[PDB]
Amino acid sequence: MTMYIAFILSTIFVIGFVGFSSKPSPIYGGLGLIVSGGVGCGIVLNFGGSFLGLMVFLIYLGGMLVVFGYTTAMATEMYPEVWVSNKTVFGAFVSGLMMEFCMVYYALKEEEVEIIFKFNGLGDWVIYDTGDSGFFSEEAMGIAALYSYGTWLVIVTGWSLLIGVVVIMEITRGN
Amino acid sequence: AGRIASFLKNAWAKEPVLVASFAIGGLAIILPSLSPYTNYAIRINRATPYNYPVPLRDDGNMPDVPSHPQDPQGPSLEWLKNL
Amino acid sequence: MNPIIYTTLIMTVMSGTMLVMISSHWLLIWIGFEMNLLAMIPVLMKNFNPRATEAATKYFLTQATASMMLMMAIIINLLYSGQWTITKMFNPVAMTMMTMALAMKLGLSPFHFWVPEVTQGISLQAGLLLLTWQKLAPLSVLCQISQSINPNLMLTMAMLSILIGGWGGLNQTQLRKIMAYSSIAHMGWMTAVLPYNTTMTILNLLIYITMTLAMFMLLIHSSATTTLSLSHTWNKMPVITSLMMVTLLSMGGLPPLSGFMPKWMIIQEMTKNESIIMPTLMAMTALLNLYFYMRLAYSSSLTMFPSTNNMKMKWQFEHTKQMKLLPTMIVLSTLVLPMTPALSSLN
Amino acid sequence: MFMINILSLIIPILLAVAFLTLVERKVLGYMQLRKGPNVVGPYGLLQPIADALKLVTKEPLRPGTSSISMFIIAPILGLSLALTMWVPLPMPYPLINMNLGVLFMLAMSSLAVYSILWSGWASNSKYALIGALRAVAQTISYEVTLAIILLSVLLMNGSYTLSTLITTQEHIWMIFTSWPLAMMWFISTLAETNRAPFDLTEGESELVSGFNVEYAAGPFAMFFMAEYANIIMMNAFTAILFLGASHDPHTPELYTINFVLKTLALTITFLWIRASYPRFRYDQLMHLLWKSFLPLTLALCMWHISLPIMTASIPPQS
Amino acid sequence: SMMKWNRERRRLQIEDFEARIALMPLFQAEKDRRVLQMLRENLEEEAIIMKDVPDWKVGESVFHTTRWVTPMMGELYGLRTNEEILSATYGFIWYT
Amino acid sequence: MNIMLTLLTNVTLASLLVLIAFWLPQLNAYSEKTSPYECGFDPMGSARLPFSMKFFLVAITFLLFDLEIALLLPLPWASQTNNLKTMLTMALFLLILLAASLAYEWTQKGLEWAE
Amino acid sequence: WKPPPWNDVDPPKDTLVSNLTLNFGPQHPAAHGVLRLVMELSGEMV
Amino acid sequence: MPLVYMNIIMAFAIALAGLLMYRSHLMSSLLCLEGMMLSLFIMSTLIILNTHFTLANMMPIILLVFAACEAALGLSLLVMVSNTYGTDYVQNLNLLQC
Amino acid sequence: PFFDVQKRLGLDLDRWMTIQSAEQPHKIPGRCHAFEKEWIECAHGIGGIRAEKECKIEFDDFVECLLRQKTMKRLSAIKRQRDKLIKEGKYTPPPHHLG
Amino acid sequence: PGIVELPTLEDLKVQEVKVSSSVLKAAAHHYGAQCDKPNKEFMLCRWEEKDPRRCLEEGKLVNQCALDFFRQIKRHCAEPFTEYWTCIDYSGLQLFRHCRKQQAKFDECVLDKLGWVRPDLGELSKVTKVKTDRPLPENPYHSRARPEPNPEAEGDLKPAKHGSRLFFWTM
Repeated sequence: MTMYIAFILSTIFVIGFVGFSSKPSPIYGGLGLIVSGGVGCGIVLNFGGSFLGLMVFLIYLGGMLVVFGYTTAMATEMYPEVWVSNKTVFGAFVSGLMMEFCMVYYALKEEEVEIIFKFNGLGDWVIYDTGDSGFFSEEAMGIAALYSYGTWLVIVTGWSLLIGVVVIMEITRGN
Repeated sequence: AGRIASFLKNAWAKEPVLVASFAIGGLAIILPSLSPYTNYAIRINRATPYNYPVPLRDDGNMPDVPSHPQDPQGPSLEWLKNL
Repeated sequence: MNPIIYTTLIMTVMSGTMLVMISSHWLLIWIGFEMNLLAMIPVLMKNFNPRATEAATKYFLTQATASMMLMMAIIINLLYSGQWTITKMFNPVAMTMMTMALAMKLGLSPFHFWVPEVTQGISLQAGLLLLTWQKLAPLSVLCQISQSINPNLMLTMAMLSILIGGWGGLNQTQLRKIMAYSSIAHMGWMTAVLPYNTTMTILNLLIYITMTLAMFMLLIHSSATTTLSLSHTWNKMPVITSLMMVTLLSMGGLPPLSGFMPKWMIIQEMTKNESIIMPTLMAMTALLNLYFYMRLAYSSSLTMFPSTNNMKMKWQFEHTKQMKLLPTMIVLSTLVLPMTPALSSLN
Repeated sequence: MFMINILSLIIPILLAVAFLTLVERKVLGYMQLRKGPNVVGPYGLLQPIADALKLVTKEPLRPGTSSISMFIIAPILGLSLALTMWVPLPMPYPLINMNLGVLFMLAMSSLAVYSILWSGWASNSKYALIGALRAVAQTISYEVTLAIILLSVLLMNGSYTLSTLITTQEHIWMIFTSWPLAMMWFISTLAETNRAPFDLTEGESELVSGFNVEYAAGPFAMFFMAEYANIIMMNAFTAILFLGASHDPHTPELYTINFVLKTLALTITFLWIRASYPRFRYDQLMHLLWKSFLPLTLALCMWHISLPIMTASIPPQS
Repeated sequence: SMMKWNRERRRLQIEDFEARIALMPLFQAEKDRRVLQMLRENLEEEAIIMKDVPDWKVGESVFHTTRWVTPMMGELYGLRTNEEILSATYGFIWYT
Repeated sequence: MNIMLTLLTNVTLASLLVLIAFWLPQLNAYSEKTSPYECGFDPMGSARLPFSMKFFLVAITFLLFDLEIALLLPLPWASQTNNLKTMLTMALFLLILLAASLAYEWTQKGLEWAE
Repeated sequence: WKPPPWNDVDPPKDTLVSNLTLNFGPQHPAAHGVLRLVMELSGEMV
Repeated sequence: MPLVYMNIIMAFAIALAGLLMYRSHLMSSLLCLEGMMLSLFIMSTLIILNTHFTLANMMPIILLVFAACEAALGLSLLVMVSNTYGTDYVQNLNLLQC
Repeated sequence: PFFDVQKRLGLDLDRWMTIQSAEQPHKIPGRCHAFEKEWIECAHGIGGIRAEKECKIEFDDFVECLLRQKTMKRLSAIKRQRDKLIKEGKYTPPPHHLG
Repeated sequence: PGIVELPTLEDLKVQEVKVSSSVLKAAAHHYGAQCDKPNKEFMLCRWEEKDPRRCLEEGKLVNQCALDFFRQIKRHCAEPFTEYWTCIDYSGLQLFRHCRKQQAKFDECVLDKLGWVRPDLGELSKVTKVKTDRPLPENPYHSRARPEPNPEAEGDLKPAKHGSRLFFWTM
């Protein structure tokens, strides 16, 4: 029901993660990461953040498009594989899906799982805070302070991007 | 002139898009410091109230702080109304 | 590579290391790590051989895995504490995860198979850079957070580094591989002394840095990469091999040479911390390092080897590369023992 | 009746897309001294229905080398996103009054390329793969300038909400303030919609049919649906951005009429340029942007970054 | 033209913001009364609900300090109906 | 409430149209009909072998270029701060560094396609 | 395990090129429908 | 220690496991790496949005910033392994073993 | 920091983002500003080794405010017991708790 | 461990002023002008005590003054205020921009019927000084006793006794 929403979207996130973590053909892995990123943007949206989710959306679609363009160019084969073609990728997909199935099973009944960290799974609506943002979204003023407060971050990120172009040039020079 | 003027003219001849982009960039870099309205902009951003002007306890002395919004003493933004 | 581009890439590597060693925010330390990783790959790819591509790859994916792991640790720490400051980890899982997250960067644990591979594949100069400069940053982070380490994990890491490095060095004739294993052993020594007194870690790191610099630039000036080629240097140029063997005796840590001073001081520290089995274990297993050090020294200077006739022309022509700071480096590499108490300057 | 609104934003849009084909085949034909479709009923007003009927009763063959799953999921993706990106448009009152409508539409426009991508790859053809890669290059090149130009233009808006554009252009069209960018923006709208003179993904002269070459009957008609809905939506977005229109709060029908007329004019200019140019050659449309559009749009981005500050004209965010 | 219009819009936004400022104290008073009333209702419900429990002394604070904490939205609407929690938590995020 | 109801409406309408397109027309399929189209004659045989893309450098730097727009996009909210001097300097810093990156690529072949 | 080359470069491997070869030929609108242009091309550069 | 955090952490765990296991290709491992990055972004965004750490919302943006840079460098490495190797598989990348 | 150049030059590069109680834009308070402020002001200059023993309940309150399940466990067991006993008719919710 | 003290339902039984948001927005400026004392006192109590469980009486008094203001505007200028707030309510964003004539009628009505003038631009956003008579909370955060600072390091420095004292190194 609409009670959880974030729970179901997190399960789709994990399923998309299993899809590309099973080492399928890189196009299919790209598709799996695409659905995972879309539902993750949905989670971030449902958790009171709009700019961050759409930024994940746009940036990851750009990156995954370039991954596709390289995949069918460089990292392809005469016989592309599917999630059911090979027994190894099928085994990885099966392991991931049944695993997350039993994790969420142990999660949503007991709701007190200890695994790694104590996970009291009552509901994500609970942890929300009663607050007032006035006439400014908190996330907007947050990422808008990069040009006013985080000048050092501006400098380091710009320098890293420029030198990243430089290295993308040098690595791909080929004598 | 001479070499510099010839180079400018040849760049206008060959690659006008680069000339236009560089001119626009240089203008947008160096004008904002010279233009006097920049400070005005800052003041406007300071004028816009997002949070409540939380009142302070009147323990006497301070004359400047108004005791009522209509009171004359205190900051005013008639300049923004006129401008 | 255009020389200006190489200079900029080196400056970016150094700036990433400096950002690691000067920032308090965790994100900034990771940014320094990222800049270091980003600028390191082209330096390896400078010579552009398939060996370089292989090594640069194996370098990349290991470092990327370690850095992503480091983010998992930072994010867990922030979730459980709400702080980005580099003080200590407030979640045991986060720190017992970052310990190996910062370990693959050093290459001491079973997360070490990448080190000999990258060392052998890439050129000798970039190998010097990788084995000397690329270890100050993760070691600096470990020094800052040493207050809240699980000593069992760190000591096990150090022991495995020492043991496998010393053993693997016994079975390679390529100089790059046995230097990688020696670097693993020295990583084990410093990481073992890390939890008790970080000043001794800094002292050992400095001694190792200068001494590996001296060793590697001697190798470059000899233009040797295999044991036979280095052995052949005696006919062309004997003083290089003469300094080679002394620097190798320092590699093994035989006193009164400089290399003893860390090995000595470390042993003095942990025995103050009621640790007795561990120092004895390391002292005995450093002999595996010493064995291939003496094997290299034997077939470099102590026994002159069959040379090649064309070296008659090689003697005819002198060197051109200056190899700056080399004569000073040898001096701090062999005789600084009488000035041992100067380690208090680090503290 | 929210369902009523949703259906009223789909069926009329599909009908408009259908009649877009007829108005194209008529306007184009009249450019070329022809008459265009004229036989079916009066003035060809039944051609869209006729070929709509054909394309959904003609046999939809599936190639033996295809990848079934993506071959089917691509048309659904294309049409679903083409229809979805109509919901945040501030037609008098937007159906979905989102705070980040511009970013949302950018995201879905970037997603729409994946329909082309998967359809081209799954079809297992030389021509289809060629067209898919040309689409890759075209949309990345033009997406960079799309994002930069959108930022530059919206710097005077104050936020990314589409409705405030109407408030922004209360007294003057935005094109009088950013006419250079507008030109570039228009070209980008020509290329992202994969239309002329950048319609190299299809490339009828050199790629037979591009990524639609193995797409027959219903799926082909559906990809055409996505393409033409994207054409009309892009022209609508351009009209909303630059050519603002008066909006009486009491009679939104006036703004509806003005907005619809502006979208119609922009679409007519699309067909106009489609019938008045040769076709670009792959790298050129890349070398057009990475060497002429990108520097100019960067310079204009700095100019519009500085402009509110130097004149004390920073727009409000609320 | 854009300069003049944007300056006028800035003045209008200042006017609207000062109106919101003038009105905020009533909203603050009403909001604090509503949250206190809701907490009281939850405490009274907890008194009856936690009776046969081994040891669930009601109205107990979690933080060792006595300064009030902005109550989490779960402990403000835990016993409320489904529509109440849906509208309270995913209300502004879902209103488009 | 509204956005996923919308998205669902579009996806089910599309899947339906696909269903009527694929089940109604009474297809008759044979092997040569679904044979790959290669301008008539039978294809040489490939359609999945590596297809060289010479803008690989251009394609990858698109990733960095589109990445920077993430830093760039907070500008409409960044202009409305009390430190306009620092904001202007940093925005011009980003734009100048992007210009420098593009110029470095342009001069060092870069944007020019491989042959 | 033969020792690495003296120049530390592996010899350049054999050719691995798989350039496309499509029938720019019949039924193609550009090829007039009665041409069969078999073009050995790498990507787009013929 | 709430629930959504469990799902994102578990997703990161499977992505870490997937990265640390190769089957044939180099692109798939890189995709698994960017999935790890995605999980990191979602987790950090959840944390800072929940805690109202307004000044820290730039942190996921910087995460993505360096994310794309690493992805680019890795796929350029794959370009070179393809140029010198024809393909991208890792099991044939063995020339450095001796 | 290892080599704290920031204090030497008196230049702020990352200290503004280190803690939640710093000067946020538009004076937006953090969710747990009060607890973080109390904990930080507690163990300042006292020593990072004395902080654990001395400023313990302050940090415990802060970490609770961050994660909140000495409070959310309370809620979970409250809801569990309510749904348990309501099933067989021991308790019925009051009208204001369902409308 | 402790008591979450909550005032009983009787204290927070205010008269609960009932006007819609549009009605409130219509009378925003005049209300802020002629009701500033209760709002300011209540908010200073809220910010100082940092405990809404304590300043409930100011929350009562602000509502009383707001109801008095609305009763006055009902008694003197009902018709112009009704038309003005309806015209404000029509707008989706409740902008004052479209509704200026009705604003003029309302302003002149309250000016010549209740002696009111709308605050000028920015007047309603100036920090005010209140003359509240409550004491200043000594420990608003209820902070416990701070740990004693570490023993301060002081004293003249002399050379290290017998040098380094590190093994055989005498000096």
